[PDB]
Amino acid sequence: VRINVLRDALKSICNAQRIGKKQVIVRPSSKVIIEFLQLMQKNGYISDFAVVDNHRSNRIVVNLIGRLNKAGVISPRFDIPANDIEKWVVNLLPSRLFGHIILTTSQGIMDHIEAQHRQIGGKVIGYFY
Amino acid sequence: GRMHSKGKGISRSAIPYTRAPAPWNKYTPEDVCEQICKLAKKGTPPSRIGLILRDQFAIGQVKNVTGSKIVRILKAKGLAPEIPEDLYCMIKKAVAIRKHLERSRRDKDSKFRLILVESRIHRLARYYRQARRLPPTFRYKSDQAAALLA
Amino acid sequence: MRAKWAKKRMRKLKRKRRHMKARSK
Amino acid sequence: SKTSGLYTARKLRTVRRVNRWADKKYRKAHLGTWLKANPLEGACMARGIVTQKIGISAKQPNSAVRKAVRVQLTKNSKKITAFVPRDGSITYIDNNDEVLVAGFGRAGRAVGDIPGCRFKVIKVAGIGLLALFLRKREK
Amino acid sequence: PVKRRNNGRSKYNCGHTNIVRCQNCHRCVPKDKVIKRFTIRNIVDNTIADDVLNACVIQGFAIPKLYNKVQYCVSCSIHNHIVRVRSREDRKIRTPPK
Amino acid sequence: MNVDLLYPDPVEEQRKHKLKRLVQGPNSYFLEIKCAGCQDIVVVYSHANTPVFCPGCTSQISIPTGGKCAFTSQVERYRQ
Amino acid sequence: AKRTKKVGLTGKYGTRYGRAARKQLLKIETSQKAKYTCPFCAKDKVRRTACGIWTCRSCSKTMAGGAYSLHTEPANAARATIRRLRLARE
RNA sequence: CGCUGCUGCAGUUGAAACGCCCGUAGUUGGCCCCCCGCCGCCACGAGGAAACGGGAGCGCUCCAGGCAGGCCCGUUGGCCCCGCCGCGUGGGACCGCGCAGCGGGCGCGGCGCGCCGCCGCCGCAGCCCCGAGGAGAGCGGGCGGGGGCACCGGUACCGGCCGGGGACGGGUGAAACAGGAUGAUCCCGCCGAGACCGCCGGCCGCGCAGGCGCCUGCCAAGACCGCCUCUGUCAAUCAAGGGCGAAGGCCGGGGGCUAGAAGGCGAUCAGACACCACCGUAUUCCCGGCCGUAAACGGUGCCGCCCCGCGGCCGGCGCGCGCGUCCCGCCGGCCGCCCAGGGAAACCGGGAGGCUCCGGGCUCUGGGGGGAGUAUGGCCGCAAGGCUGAAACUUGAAGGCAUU
Repeated sequence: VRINVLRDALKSICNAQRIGKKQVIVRPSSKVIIEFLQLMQKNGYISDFAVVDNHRSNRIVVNLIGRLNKAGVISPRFDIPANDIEKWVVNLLPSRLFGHIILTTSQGIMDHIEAQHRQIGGKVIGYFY
Repeated sequence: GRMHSKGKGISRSAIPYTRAPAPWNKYTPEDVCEQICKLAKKGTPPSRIGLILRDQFAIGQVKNVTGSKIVRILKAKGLAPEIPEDLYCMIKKAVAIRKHLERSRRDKDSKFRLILVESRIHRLARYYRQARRLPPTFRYKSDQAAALLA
Repeated sequence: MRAKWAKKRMRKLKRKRRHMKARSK
Repeated sequence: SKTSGLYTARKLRTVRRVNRWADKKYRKAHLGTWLKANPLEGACMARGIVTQKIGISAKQPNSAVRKAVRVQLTKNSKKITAFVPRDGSITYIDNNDEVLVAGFGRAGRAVGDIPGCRFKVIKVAGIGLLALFLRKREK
Repeated sequence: PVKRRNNGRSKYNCGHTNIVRCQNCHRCVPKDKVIKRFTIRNIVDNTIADDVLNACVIQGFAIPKLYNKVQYCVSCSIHNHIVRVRSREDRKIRTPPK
Repeated sequence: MNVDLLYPDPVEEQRKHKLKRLVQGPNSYFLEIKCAGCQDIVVVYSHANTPVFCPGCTSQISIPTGGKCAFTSQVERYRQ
Repeated sequence: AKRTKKVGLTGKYGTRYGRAARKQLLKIETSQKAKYTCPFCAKDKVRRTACGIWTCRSCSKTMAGGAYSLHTEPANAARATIRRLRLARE
């Protein structure tokens, strides 16, 4: 069945970018999908996204700018200790300078840099580089 | 796909976006309720009440014209079926296959389609007792199923 | 069919080994 | 495929424990059949009295007569076949004169053209074989 | 490796087909893996066809045609040249020759 | 072609499956058929399968089919 | 409470009479002592008075039947023939 | 040594997807309510031996060391690590779960409440997310060698019988062994027996696989499609457990036309107890069971998502249009080619794509080649055998795909 809503969404975005499609549709819309995409929109990797209401799970029309290279999810979401974040960034992301790891925190869903500044860690939702 | 077969069909009914009564609607919510009660007294299964209200009457979705789904309206008036319609229809199918097998011992295919039907009955019944819908003691037995139908 | 003939030879020899154990025990 | 559920640690731990055995090396390290089978029985080397000096043929394509001694290990009364290394070294080893034998270096496998000799003599009558060859100590 | 995608037989949506006997070799081959060539030859030889018609007393008589379906196994077909070993590219060509 | 997924083409949508459209919706409509006997029109469902009876007549006026219902006697579709 | 694992009512014959005879008898003697449904009073009371003779305990009807089964398989086939052939004439 | 793979292995062909299906334990489950309690979770504290391992500072001549030292913080010897699955505090995104009506007055209850009782008491919007291109149930419509049972037709094969006619038939690659004036072969009529269902018959279809084609009924199904019908997560995958499973085999009944393991013959050959001819038993067929296996293959588990064009067929449905078994869609299935992409390549491309840029869930299997599927123990079967399954010991390759 559809265990991971976010994995299918980031796969359907990466496939669209490889084709070179500007806009794509995600069949199920979650609050955590919107938060992951919002982070990519505040990092410039995505463009405007609009959640249509079908009165069920809802759809998302996503605009793209070719900027995103890879978007994925870590499953199961493993809680990351604060001092473990850097070890994850040395394998998951290329370069300590670029990339983003999106982790759900008690404060809220945040990038690894934001979590490092607040000195707190949390379960990893996914990653976008 | 299908739980008991490798079939991938997607046929479904897609209810309308707007939860509005129809513009041609002249049936008050109480008026529709009377119709639901009337058909149930005649023994119409809950699914068939909706089809009659869709076709002879103009109620495409009873929930929109009234304030609730058909079984909830039936439950209030106390005329709801004791065993849910979905479980009841499955029990009837098992009774039909078991009756046909008492004249067809060599029918392995109908026995296979009896295992599938009775696995489905146990799984739906297990849900209905956990859902407090059915008495906790309710356990389907192949031998006594036929009398229980009435 | 050497591999099938090999399993035919093996079965024949295990049958014989069973007969010898049946003569004893 | 592998199982990736936050609560499936038990399965992964069981799968690793079960499939660890397929490698010959893990079995030859933990099963313990090797420890009982080995005439050295896990010792670095063993001591034992010479019983027979035997000329063992080399495996093809090599054609030669490797020189070896059959040794009954004092520790477990188990006769092994041990190559005596270097040239003319066999002359130093007499019969029944006691030899210290170590393995060849393939961890219990026969090495080189020599077949079935998993051991080689290192000390004859308390005198190192290599010393008797370099003529550092006499026999 | 796998020489042919069809696996040498036309079995699709099927786990078992009927068994046909190669006419020359009398072997059992599945229906999908069989040569199946249908031939309509006239009952008589074409050398003796006109003289049969002249001899025939019946006016407007038409020489009977013989309708038969010759099915053979791969061994009992390659040796009779009904099918020929083809080049790897030529093997792919599914169109009947001529 | 500047058409976007957010604003889908109106007549193109009806060529897609009802579930696969951007908003899931009914492909069925309620028609206002006119029964030959009564001047008053009768609301009917397009894909009706159950017997439907024209008011004032004892004959089923709907011939059930695989998809959209066919109408037995003379009727005026007057879709509404 | 499962007194014997394989032999059923054949435990009466102990170790004598062989295995093949005791297996056949298990099936034969289960049928002989079985209660069959009365063709007349539709109650499972029919029992075997004698070979070929079966009496309903409740119905009180005595019926001609197979030696160890109320109905033999040949006989059921014969009944179906006669019914079809009689219907063919009429 | 990503040759044990949590990171991070492989299973079309190299080692390896269980023959199939149901199914419990287990693991895994869409979306949804900000603000509440419990959980895990992350942060930070307490409190619990040092040594060790770090690590501040100090020149044992350096150094491994040591805790020294120098007129010096009250000179020092700080500080961390005791995974601590417990506890305290904060957060509350994620992660699971939450069944009751509340509120007022009596009421300050027997030092203030709270339970409990008590009145409708008149305050309260009092109470239902929804209806997944989840799943089940229904209705309608067609669909197909899907299944059981009964019925029945047709040749062919073989045996019998009447006639006719006359000498060789069979069989092969060439022969030969049988067959024949007791009239063979051949022709025709007729009859009996059992099997089997041609051509149509397929890049047709159905079924869970194994598999499935005479006629005429009878009985129960199933997928798919259509749908403004019902339910409301009932789901996914699955140890154990249940059912099914070609052929051959086995055990009882039958039945016995053909073919035909065995056996016997005639050839062949150097030999031939092989291939080929000939005869023929078990078997083949039915009923009630066992067995439990196949190159049970797509050598490719299952459920889910996206992905590139181009055609064919099958089933259902919708749209135009004169109007045609048109056309253009849609959905499900079976397929062919193939853009990327992948791969050691063959090839896959409805994946073997989206993967050293590696994480959707679940089960199973493999870890150099033998020894060896052997031994032994267990379980199962009447047996044959099935299933589970070594080690000692041996060896340096075995294997895949491609080029010449």
